[PDB]
Amino acid sequence: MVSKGEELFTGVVPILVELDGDVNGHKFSVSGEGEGDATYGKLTLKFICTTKLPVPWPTLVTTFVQCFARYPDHMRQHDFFKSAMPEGYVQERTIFFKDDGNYKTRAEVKFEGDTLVNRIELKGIDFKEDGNILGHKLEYNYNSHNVYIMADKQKNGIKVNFKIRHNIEDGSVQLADHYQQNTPIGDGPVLLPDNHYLSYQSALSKDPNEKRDHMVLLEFVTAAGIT
Repeated sequence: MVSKGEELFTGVVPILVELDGDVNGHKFSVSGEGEGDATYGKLTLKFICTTKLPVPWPTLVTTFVQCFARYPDHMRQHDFFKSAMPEGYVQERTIFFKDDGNYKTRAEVKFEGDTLVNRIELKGIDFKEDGNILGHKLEYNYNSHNVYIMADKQKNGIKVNFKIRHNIEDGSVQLADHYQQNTPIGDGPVLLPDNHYLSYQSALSKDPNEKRDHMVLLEFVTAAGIT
């Protein structure tokens, strides 16, 4: 049978993203809009700096709706994210930039009418003024990564971890270690998964007609690791 959360994702769903950030006291806000098509694991989003970013756009990609991952039919019982909808879930991360600062993020992801909303607060501390982040030394591109998911029964949620490699302009790599937890907002049951991963690929681009600081993101996400 089709779960109620799952039914909410059978078509193209409009997405709204809102982020308030403060990194080493540099405050900024970003809004994003686009659509997600979970059947194909496809996200298309454009973000605009509303209130220039103090950090490189690529460092925000992971923060900027895992309910849009394509879960293969045979892994349907392991899709925590959709099972929490529409009431939603709270996602939390700490992102450790190697030899630099850290982001702590908290997002509430839920439906408001037909729109899937990702509302985020981000706090960055301990960054080096001359480092790859505040010094803007990261290339505008993105590698493919796997994201590893496991149940946290005691918390009625999941724990997730993965390592992002950001290409630096000198050919090197800035590592960003991600630690994540998700908890349902509702009091109802959710699907607690067996260990598995999401395979991501991402492409960053610019809108040639857009004069505001912005980022266009195309992302494909597919669950795997259970056969």
